[PDB]
Amino acid sequence: ATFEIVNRCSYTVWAAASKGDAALDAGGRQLNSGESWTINVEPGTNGGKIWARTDCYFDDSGSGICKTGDCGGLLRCKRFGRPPTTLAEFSLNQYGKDYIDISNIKGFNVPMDFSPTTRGCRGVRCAADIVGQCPAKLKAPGGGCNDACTVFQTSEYCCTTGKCGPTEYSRFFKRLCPDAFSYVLDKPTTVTCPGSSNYRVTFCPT
Repeated sequence: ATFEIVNRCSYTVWAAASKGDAALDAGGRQLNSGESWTINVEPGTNGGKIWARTDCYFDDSGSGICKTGDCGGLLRCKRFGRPPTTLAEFSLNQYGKDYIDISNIKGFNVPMDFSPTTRGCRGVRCAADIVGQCPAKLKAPGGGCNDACTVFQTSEYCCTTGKCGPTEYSRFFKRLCPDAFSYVLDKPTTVTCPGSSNYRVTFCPT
């Protein structure tokens, strides 16, 4: 499956793509404002994620640091990124169907549209100014808007026991982005697409 990753932000981002225990495609790449990076994701990939990283430095070996979304200091991500990260999430070819969503469960750093480029389903978007409106207690000094599990480490925010309800903090993300997951047991905003669809992830779509 092909994912076109487009940076419409006025600032550089370092795109990242991982399924948690391995890179997807090259795993990461710099995207200056306006640049597009097309990656190939193996059919059947379960639990893949694409995200933006901001304010990165990398040396000639591809090692360094990012202020949001850092994946163990690597340009080419093999693991998931450090919150806060707006997440494009997907599982492909699951009994004939693809499943996609956007999630704020690990916070928000960059606005994002996640849309199919092939027929049969709709896209999702979280493009509100979540960082500008972020509750004071959730603001990440390094940049972005942390989720409340990252900040407070409670069973209720992290849904540790598989029982948890919405919270003042989850309702903040949900009010600004109704079509993204705001907490672990949120009413699902997952979109079912035809198996083997292709996609585009656009940072700063508006």
